[PDB]
Amino acid sequence: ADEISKIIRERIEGYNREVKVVNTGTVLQVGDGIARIHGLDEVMAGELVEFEEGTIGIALNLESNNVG
Amino acid sequence: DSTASRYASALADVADVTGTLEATNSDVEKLIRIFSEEPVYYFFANPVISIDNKRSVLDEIITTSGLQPHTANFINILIDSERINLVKEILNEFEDVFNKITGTEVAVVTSVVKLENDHLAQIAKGVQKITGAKNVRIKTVIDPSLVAGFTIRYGNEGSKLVDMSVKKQLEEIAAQLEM
Repeated sequence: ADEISKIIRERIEGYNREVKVVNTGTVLQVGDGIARIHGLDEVMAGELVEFEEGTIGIALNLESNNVG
Repeated sequence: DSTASRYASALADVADVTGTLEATNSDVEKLIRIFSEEPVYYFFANPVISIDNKRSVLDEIITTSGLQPHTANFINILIDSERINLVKEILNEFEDVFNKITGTEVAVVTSVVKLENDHLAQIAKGVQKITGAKNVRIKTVIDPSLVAGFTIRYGNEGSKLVDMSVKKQLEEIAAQLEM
């Protein structure tokens, strides 16, 4: 019924597009020097990340959903 | 069991206690195509998205697709307790517990060419007497990978099998191999 609820579908797309920005993730969990990040689809293993306070991290664990 | 198994069984129980088995089957069949088409599935997943934004669109999908008030409750609970990332598995699992509650078996007939349905009803009657299916939901697919005839796959998934298309050349090559 999405072809009928095309307005709902476009609102779903608008909600989705805010989260899946390129080279941009969102902190899922953080503690004891480890952070789990949601996003960062185009990140290299061992790349550097920045945390909006200048804390730098290294993407060592690229899992299927999150990034350690 | 599993998360999909335990949630689909709970949905079938709450939909059987107040009989909506046709209504809940139609509702889960609509929900399977709703939650396919991966952008909306990603959207109800993607835990960064606010739960309120999920629930608004979920109520709107309830309105637009005319779902049952207890299946809508089930997906509200899948949003509440974060098992919505398994909703594809739960919806794919609901059909088996539904067939268990309705006493229906479903068994594929992989054939080569179509049938005149009389021998198909014969096969359905046979597979319902050997398994105790009060109404077997016999099915079939047109597949050229077969050689000659037909075969049945019934039981839990396809757990049992009798085959007369390729079994005869299999046993012939096995017998001439004598090893």
